[PDB]
Amino acid sequence: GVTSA
Amino acid sequence: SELSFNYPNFQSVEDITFQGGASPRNETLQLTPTDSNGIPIRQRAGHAVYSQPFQLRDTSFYTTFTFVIRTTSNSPADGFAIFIAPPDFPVKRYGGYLGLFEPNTATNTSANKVVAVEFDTWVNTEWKEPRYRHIGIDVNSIVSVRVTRWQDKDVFSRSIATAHVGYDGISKILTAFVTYPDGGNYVLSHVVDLAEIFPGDVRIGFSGATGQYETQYIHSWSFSSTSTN
Ligand SMILES: *[C@H]1O[C@H](CO)[C@H](O)[C@H](O)[C@H]1NC(C)=O
Ligand SMILES: [Ca+2]
Ligand SMILES: [Ca+2]
Repeated sequence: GVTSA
Repeated sequence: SELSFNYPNFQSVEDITFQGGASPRNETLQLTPTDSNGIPIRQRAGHAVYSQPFQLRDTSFYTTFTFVIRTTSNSPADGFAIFIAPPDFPVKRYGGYLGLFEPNTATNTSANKVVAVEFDTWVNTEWKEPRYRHIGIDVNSIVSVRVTRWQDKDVFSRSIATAHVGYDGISKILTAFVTYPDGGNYVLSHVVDLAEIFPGDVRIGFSGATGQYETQYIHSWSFSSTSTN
């Protein structure tokens, strides 16, 4: 999954 | 221009510039740092580049290196890359940017000047990469213009793997062959005019980044360029 945006 | 070098191992690290979290270790290039217990440090990037610049106008090259990925659990990140960029290129963002891009601009091809062959151990949701670990060719974007599946058997094998990267200056083609002892073989090519992207100087080297649970070690490295004349 997304982890730093 | 014409340049060649050879490191059968890295017992000497004589013309290597280290930046960020990269350092020499047990006759290798360790691209990302470890703590006092040997555990990989989260969210770091490191560069090990050959310090002498060269030019790409009217030039072909061949380079080969050996490498090991060491993982300490399931979900390692983020990988490493062999890259070409200008001589003043800084270590850029850790994580899935691989030390080669900044978040703002990482997919904008007109805001970057960097070409790489990436070994990517983490599937980034943030720019919808393909759903597997992969090897790829990057041209001014963290979104690989050409990409192929990198088998997990091989990622986690802890073998000393071999990469061959070569650029034909006449046909304007960059190509990577990657091989694993009793493992997989990988082939990628892309038409790209490196002399047009890099009209001046460049340096070649390695960028690694975490991420988590991962250390990237280069064991050997040779390079030869020659003029196409
Ligand atoms: C976010 O975290 C993971 C590790 O959990 C990876 O480092 C991934 O590449 C990171 N995201 C970005 C955008 O760097
Ligand atoms: Ca990638
Ligand atoms: Ca990734």
